[PDB]
Amino acid sequence: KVQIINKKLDLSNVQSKCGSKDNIKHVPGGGSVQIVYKPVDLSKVTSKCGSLGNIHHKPGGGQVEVKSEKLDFKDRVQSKIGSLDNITHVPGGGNKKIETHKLTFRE
Amino acid sequence: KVQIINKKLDLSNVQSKCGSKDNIKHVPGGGSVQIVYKPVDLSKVTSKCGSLGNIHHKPGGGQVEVKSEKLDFKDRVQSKIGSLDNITHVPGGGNKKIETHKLTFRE
Amino acid sequence: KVQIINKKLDLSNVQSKCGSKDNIKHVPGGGSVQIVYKPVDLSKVTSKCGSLGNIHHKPGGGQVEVKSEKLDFKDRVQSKIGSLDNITHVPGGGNKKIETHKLTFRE
Amino acid sequence: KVQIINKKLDLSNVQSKCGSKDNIKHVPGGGSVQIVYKPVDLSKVTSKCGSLGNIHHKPGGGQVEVKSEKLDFKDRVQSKIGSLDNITHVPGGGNKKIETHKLTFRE
Amino acid sequence: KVQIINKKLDLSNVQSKCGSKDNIKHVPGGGSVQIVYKPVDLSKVTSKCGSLGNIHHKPGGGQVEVKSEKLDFKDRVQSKIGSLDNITHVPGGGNKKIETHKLTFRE
Amino acid sequence: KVQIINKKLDLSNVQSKCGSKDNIKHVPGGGSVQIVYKPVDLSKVTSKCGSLGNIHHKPGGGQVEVKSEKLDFKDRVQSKIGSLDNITHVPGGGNKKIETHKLTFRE
Repeated sequence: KVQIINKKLDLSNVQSKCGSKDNIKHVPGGGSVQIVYKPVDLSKVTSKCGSLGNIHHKPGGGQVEVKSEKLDFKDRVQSKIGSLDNITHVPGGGNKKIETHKLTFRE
Repeated sequence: KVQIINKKLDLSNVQSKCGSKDNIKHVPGGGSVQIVYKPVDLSKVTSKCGSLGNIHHKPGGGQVEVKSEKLDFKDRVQSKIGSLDNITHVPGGGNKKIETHKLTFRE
Repeated sequence: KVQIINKKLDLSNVQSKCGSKDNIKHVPGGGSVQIVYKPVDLSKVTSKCGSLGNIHHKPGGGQVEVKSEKLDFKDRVQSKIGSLDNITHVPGGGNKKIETHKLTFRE
Repeated sequence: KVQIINKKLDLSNVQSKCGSKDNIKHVPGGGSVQIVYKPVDLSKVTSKCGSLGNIHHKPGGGQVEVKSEKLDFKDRVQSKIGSLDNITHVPGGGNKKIETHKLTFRE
Repeated sequence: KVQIINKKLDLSNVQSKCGSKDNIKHVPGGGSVQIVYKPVDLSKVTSKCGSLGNIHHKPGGGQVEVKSEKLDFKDRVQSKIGSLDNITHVPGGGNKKIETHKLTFRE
Repeated sequence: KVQIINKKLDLSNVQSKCGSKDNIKHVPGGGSVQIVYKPVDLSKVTSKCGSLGNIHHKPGGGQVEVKSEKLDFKDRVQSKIGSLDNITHVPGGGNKKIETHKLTFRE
C-alpha cells in the first residue's frame, strides 16, 4: 500500500493580466462621450437546496445612464494638435527565464 | 499495491492576458460617442437541487444608456492634426526562455 | 499492482490572449458612434436537479442603447490630418525558446 | 388809345400734389431691400453766353449703392400675419365748391 | 393813352403739396434696408456770360452708400403680427368753399 | 397818360406744404436700416460774368454712408405685435372758406 501522488491543481480559478496594460485616451473637440466597461467577474457558486427552497441569486449588473438635453455650440470649435503619445517602449534586456520543473520518482 | 501518479490539473479555469495590451483612442471633432464593453466573466456553478426547489440564478447584465436630445453646432468644427502615436515599441533583447519539464519514473 | 500515471489535464478551461493586442482608434469629424463589444465569457455549469426542480439560469446579457434626437451642424466640419500611428514595432532579438518536456519511464 | 388787358399767367410753373398721398409699406421676413426714388425737380434755366463761354451745367444726380456680402439664415424665418391697414377713409361731407370766375368788360 | 392791366403771374414757380401726406412703414423681421429719396428741387438760373467765361455750375447730388459684410442669423426669426394701421380718416364736414374771383372793367 | 396796373407776382418762388404730413415708422426685428432723404432746395442764381471769369458754383450734395462688418444673431429674434397706429383722424367741422377776390376798375 504505497501511495504517492504529486498533483498541482484540483479546483482552481487562475486569472492573470486581466484588464491589463490599457491606455484609454480621449481628445474631444466638442460633445463627446467615452465609455469603458471592464468587469472581471469570478464566481464559484456551489449550491445544494430543495424542499421548497426558493433561491433567488440576483447579482445586480452595472448600469450606465446618459441624458443630454440642451446642447448648443453657437460659433467655433477648433482643435489643432501636434503630437500625442511619443512612446519609446524599449525593452532592451537580454533576459534569461530559467524555469526548472523536474519530476524525480524512484520507486 | 504501488500507486504513483503525477497529474497537473483536474478542475481548473486558467485565463491569461484577458483584455490585455489595449489602446482605445478617440479624437472627436464634434458629437461623438465611444463605447467599449469588455466583460471577462468566469463561473463554476455547481448545483444540486430538487423537490420544488425553485432556483432563480439571474446575474443582471450590464446596461449602457445614451440619450441626446438637443444638439446644435451652429458655425464651425475644425480639426487640424499633425501626429498621433509615435510609438517605437522596441523589444531588443535576445532573450532565453529555458523551460525544463522533465519526467523521471524508475519503477 | 504497480500503477503509474502521468497526466496533464483532466477538466480544464485554458484561455490565453483573449481580447489581446487591440487598438481601437476613432477620428470623427462630426456625428459618430463607435461601439466595441468584447465579452470573454467562461462557464462550467454542473447541474443535478429534478423533482419539480424549477431551475431558471438567466444571465442577463449586456445592453447598448443609443438615442440621438436633435442634431444639426449648420455650417462647417473640416478635418485636415497629417499622420496617425507612426509605429515601429521592432522585435529585434534573436530569442531562444528552449522547451524541455521529457518523458522517462523505466519499469 | 384805350388799352385794357386781363391776363392770368405769362411765365409760370405750377406743381400741385406732387408726390402726394403716398403709402409705402414693407413687411420683410428676411433679406429685403425697398427703394423709393421721388425727385420732384424744377428748373428755369435762362442762359445767354458766347465768346469762348464754356458753360458746364452739371447737376449731380442722386446715387443709391447697396452691397451685401455675407448673409446666412441658418434655420428659421416665419411670418404669421393677421391684418395690415384697416382703413376706413370716409369722406362723408356733401361739400359745396363754389368757384366764381366772372369776366365783365363794358367798353 | 388809357392803359389798364390786371395780370396775376409773370415769372412764377408755385409748388403746393410736394412730398405730402406720406406714410412710410417698415416691419423687418431680419436683414432689411428701406430707402426713401424725395428731393424737391427748384432753380431759377439766369446766366449771362462770355469772353472766356468758364462757368462750372455743379450742384453735387445726394449719395446713398450701404455696405454690409458679415451677417448671420443662426437660429430663429419669427414675426407674429396682429394689426397695423387702424385708420379711420374721417372727413365728415359738409364744407363750403366759396371762391369769388370777379372781373369788373367799365371803360 | 393814365396808367393803372394791378399785378400779383412778377418774380416769385412759392412753396407750400413741402415735406408735409409725414409719418415714418420702423419696427425692426433684427438688422434693419431705414433711410429718408427729403431735400427741399430752392435757388435763384442770377449770374453775370465773363472775361476769364472762372465761376465754380459747387454746392456739395448730402452723403449717406453705412458700413456694417460683423453682425451675428446666434439664436432668437421674435416679434409679436398687436397694434400699430390706431388713428382716428377726424375732421368733423362743416367749415366755410370764403375767399373774396374782386376786381373793380371804373375808367
